[PDB]
Amino acid sequence: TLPFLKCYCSGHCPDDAINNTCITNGHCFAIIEEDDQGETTLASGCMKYEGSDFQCRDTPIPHQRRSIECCRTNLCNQYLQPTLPPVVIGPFF
Amino acid sequence: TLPFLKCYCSGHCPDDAINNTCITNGHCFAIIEEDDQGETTLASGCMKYEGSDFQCRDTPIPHQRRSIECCRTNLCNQYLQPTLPP
Amino acid sequence: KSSCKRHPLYVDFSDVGWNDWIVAPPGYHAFYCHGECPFPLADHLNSTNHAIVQTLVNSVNSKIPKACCVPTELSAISMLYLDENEKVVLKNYQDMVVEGCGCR
Amino acid sequence: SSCKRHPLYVDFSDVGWNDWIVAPPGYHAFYCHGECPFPLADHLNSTNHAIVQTLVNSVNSKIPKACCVPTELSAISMLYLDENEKVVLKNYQDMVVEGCGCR
Repeated sequence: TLPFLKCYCSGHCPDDAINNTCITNGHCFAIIEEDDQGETTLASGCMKYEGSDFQCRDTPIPHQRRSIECCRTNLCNQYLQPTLPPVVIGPFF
Repeated sequence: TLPFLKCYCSGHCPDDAINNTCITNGHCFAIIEEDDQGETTLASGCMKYEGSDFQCRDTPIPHQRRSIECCRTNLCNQYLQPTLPP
Repeated sequence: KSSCKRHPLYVDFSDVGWNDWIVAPPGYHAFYCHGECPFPLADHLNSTNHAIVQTLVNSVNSKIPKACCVPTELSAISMLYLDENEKVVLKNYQDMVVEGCGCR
Repeated sequence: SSCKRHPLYVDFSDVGWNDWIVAPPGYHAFYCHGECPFPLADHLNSTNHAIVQTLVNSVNSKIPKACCVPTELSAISMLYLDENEKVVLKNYQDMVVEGCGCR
C-alpha cells in the first residue's frame, strides 16, 4: 500500500529527504537511546508498515537503554517525547 | 538449466557434498593461492554457470598471487593443477 | 574462516518479551545467514553477477567490501497477536524464516 | 553511517578483463554499505526477518546485525569474446545496484 503519511526525520532521514521530512505507509517514530559511550541521543523518522509491530514494541532489555515511540498522523513524531527506561541496580540484569 | 556436471571439491565444498564432490551447471575449478607468509594452499569445487566467465578468467595483480583454472567435463578438476603467475 | 551458510536461531517470544502481545506461537525457528564470501564464489552460494564482480574488485581494491552472506529465500509463518482493541487477530507474516542464504 | 548505495566504477582494464570484453570499457556498478541499526527506517527495505534479527542482536550480540546489500539490480549489455572466440553480444543480469537495503 502507498505511503500516505508524512513524518519528521532526524538521524534516520533517507538520503533524498527534503527539509528533514520523509513519507511512509507505516508509522512515524521517535527514539531516545544511549550510544556505546553511554551518551544519550535523540532521533526520529519513518517506519514502513511491515514489521512495525516488532519495532514500535521493541525488546525491554537490549544492551543499551532506549525507548522508541510510534504514531500514525502527519508529522506526529514532533509531539513524541520518549523517556529512557529506568536504570537497573544490581550485578545481574 | 539443471546441474549436469559433477566436480571434486576441497575448501569450497557445500555442506551436503558427497565424498567431497559437488554438482553444477557451470564449471569445475581448482585454484592455487599464496598467503603473505609465502605458503601456498590448494582449493577446488563447483562454479555456477552465471558469472563463471568473470571467475574463470585470470585477472592480474590481486592483493596476492593466485591462479584459477576451469573445465567442463566430469571430475575434470582432478586433473587441473594451476601454477602461480611468474 | 568459515563460508557463508545458514545457521540455527530459535526466537522465543517470552525471552524477548513479546509474549504479552503474541498469543501464538510461543516462538519459532527463524535461522540466520553468516560466513565468508571468498573468491571464487562456489555454486552453492547463489551469488549474483554483481556480488561476483564486487568480490573481484575487492581483491584488487580492499577499500571495496566483499559481498555479504544474507538470506536468499524466506518463508512465512502465521501468528496470533493482539489488537489495539484488545482483540486477537491472525495474520500470515511474510519473510519470517530463512530457507536459504547467498553472497549478495 | 547507515546502509546506502555508493558509487563504484568498474574499469575492465583495471581487472584485466580488457582482452575478453570488447565493450564497454567499464561501467558504473555501485555498491551497498553501512549500518543496519535499530530501528530499521522505511527506505532500508527490510524484511520481517531482518527486523527480527536486529532486535535479537540488541539482546544477544552473538547474533549478527542484518547486512546492507543490493535489493534491486539491473542488467547491462556487453560485447565479448567466448571460448570459440566468437565476438558475441550478451545481456548480463544483476550487474548494477539500483537500490540497497538491510537483509
